[PDB]
Amino acid sequence: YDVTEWKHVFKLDPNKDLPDEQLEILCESGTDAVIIGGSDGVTEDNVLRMMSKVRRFLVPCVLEVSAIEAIVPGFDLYFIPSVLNSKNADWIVGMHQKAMKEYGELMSMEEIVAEGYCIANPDCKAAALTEADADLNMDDIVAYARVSELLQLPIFYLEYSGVLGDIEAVKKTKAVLETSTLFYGGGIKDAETAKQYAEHADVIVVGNAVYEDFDRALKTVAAVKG
Amino acid sequence: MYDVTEWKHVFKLDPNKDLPDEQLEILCESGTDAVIIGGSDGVTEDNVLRMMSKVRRFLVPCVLEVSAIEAIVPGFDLYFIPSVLNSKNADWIVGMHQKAMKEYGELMSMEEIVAEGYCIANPDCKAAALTEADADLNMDDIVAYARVSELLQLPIFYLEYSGVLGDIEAVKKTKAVLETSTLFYGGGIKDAETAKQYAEHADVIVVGNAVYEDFDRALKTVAAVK
Ligand SMILES: CC(C)=CCC/C(C)=C/CC/C(C)=C/CSP(=O)(O)OP(=O)(O)O
Ligand SMILES: O=P(O)(O)OC[C@@H](O)CO
Repeated sequence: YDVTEWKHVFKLDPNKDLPDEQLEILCESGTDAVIIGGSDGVTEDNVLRMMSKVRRFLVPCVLEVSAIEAIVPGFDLYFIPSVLNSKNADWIVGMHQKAMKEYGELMSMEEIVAEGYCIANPDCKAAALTEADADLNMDDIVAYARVSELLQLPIFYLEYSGVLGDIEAVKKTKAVLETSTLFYGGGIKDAETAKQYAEHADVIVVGNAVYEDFDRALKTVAAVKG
Repeated sequence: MYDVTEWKHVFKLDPNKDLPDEQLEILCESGTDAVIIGGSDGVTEDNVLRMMSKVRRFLVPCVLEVSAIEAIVPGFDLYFIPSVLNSKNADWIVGMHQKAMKEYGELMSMEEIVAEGYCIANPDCKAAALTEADADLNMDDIVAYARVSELLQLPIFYLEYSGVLGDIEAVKKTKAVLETSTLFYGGGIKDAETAKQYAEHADVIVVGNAVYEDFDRALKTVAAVK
């Protein structure tokens, strides 16, 4: 696996229900990965059930860890978020230490990847939970980008949740990021918007839209790889 | 840049104290692999400066361990930016690094920087009060902090005990789990034999305050490790 060659990804939420016909269609759309997310309140049994539903298809299935209890074996990849702009140590390192203290063994039998998370949308569920200073200036965002690239993180995930983020903030971030792979998530609900950001981000993430209007989020893939 | 993986012994100097006579010189031509300018409480831009001009003339690498942004001085071969993995204050984990990237970005790109995973393991010292470190830890805690250090990609994991010698057994176990980063052990080393004993597991032993209390004896630690 190599994220430096991805262009598009779907982020599903084990918390919501998706008709299996649609789950099947996404896995076989041409996307580069299907990431199982879950901002919060995620249950182990929903992750497990999803993992078994997507394991058959060839696309790499990724687990985005957000709760120790939700760790489940069987995924091709494991992404460990590290919220860089959190005012709380638990979301940067703390929760990460409790996890290694508890599953340090199983955390050697998988390909794990650290993501430098930058939550730039101040009004979403994610920014409230992590006590993130999510209201940032272009120069704040770019500095976090820098940090991530200093700490050397395979990924810098610029996160804007349910809203489209500033295309300029994305263009610059990309400019400082020499080694990290920039992921952009936030408001991409169609081919038009997918194209705009894909031009600046290495990878664009499409989640919510999948639930809102499936038919049209499906076009984000062809829109950036067609 | 210089490769710390090839190092074994480093001397750590306090810019807020100066060595008598030709001592800085003997120390700089001793056989040490690097001379680190660090410092406690508050370091000053004036002290760092005076040190930097003094040590930069020798072939040995000189390093600035950036404890405070206000002491960021140009002229060093390397800058160690530490993240205190066990701190309760996000400032000490990433908050500083982002400040420096926001106020001194251009200076950053033109210097060779290295992130170091600090783990303050002595709950009774300046450093721990200063960083709000959850400094009371069993080998298990410490071992887990080192695995976070590696997930996070940090090239160095600094296990620090300050004024006291650390558990020889926490050193061997952390050395154990470290697959791809260098183990710096700092703490209470003031002689050849104690030096000899920690060099068995730590990749690098740091010798700090012992050069002020007993120069001639701190100096023997180099031979005792090579
Ligand atoms: C347990 C461990 C090793 C580390 C802790 C992991 C951390 C820091 C998790 C928080 C990451 C979050 C909430 C990301 C946004 S998910 P989303 O896009 O799904 O948000 P939404 O549900 O749509 O509101
Ligand atoms: O919520 P959206 O608008 O889909 O953005 C993707 C999101 O889930 C990234 O964390």
